[PDB]
Amino acid sequence: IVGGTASVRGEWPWQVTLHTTSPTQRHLCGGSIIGNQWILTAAHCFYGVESPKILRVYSGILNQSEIKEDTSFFGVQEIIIHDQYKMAESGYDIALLKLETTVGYGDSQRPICLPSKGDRNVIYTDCWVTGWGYRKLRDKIQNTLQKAKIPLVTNEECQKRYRGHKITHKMICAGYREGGKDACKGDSGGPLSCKHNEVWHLVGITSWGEGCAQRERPGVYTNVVEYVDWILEKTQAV
Ligand SMILES: COC(=O)Nc1ccc2c(c1)N[C@@H](C(=O)OC)CCCC[C@H](NC(=O)/C=C/c1cc(Cl)ccc1-n1cnnn1)c1ncc-2[nH]1
Repeated sequence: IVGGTASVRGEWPWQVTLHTTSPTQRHLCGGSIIGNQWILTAAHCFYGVESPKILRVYSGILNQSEIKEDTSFFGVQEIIIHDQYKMAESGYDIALLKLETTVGYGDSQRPICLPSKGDRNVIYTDCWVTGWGYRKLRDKIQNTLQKAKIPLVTNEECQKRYRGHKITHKMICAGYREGGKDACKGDSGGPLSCKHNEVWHLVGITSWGEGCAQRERPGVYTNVVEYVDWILEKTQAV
């Protein structure tokens, strides 16, 4: 996260750190708890990931230093990638992780509500992007979870900012015209969380951008409201 500040423990209890074991263990992506065995993240995170056996989901983490060999994690049973996904810049950048075991909810780890189909007609004015990603293009994974409040941008304005791309309504953008606050490398898959009528909603999944926090280059997020039926299809399968 660029232009952010340190989060407080338990502030974003749905935020997870997804680690990979190949070749050595490291943070791979962010993610969000959406159900007791479901993590919602970005499909692009799994580029070259051949098996779910190399993945480790850590919840209830403020600092990466809490993770050692003795730290408990959730194993991944299945990686579910939207089958229209080609690349982040083309959309459908959404994946589900089915956990091998159930998440026990508490003040340290709990689910974020998905947006309502009725909430498609709402204006969110309190949106935050979180993650352990870089503070600048050439940086390193941060120890402490960072947060940054960023305004949502209309599809029209975001299309103006990305000549040469097709910004669809399945994407949602967020950023300041002057830049300065944004997601960056290592933040992808994580949530764009918006508070509405005292309830937090998973409005976006950190996807892509041209550089980090640049003027007139908003961050592009998977517009979660447009995938509610897809998530329910995968998680409520008979
Ligand atoms: C010690 O641990 C370690 O250093 N881990 C680690 C470090 C960096 C990475 C990463 C893991 N993730 C990628 C990876 O592991 O590649 C091998 C996969 C995932 C590859 C893509 C990912 N994209 C983002 O995260 C966000 C982009 C993005 C999103 C918005 Cl909304 C706005 C601007 C953006 N940026 C434009 N340019 N940069 N950001 C990423 N790129 C490097 C990484 N992630």
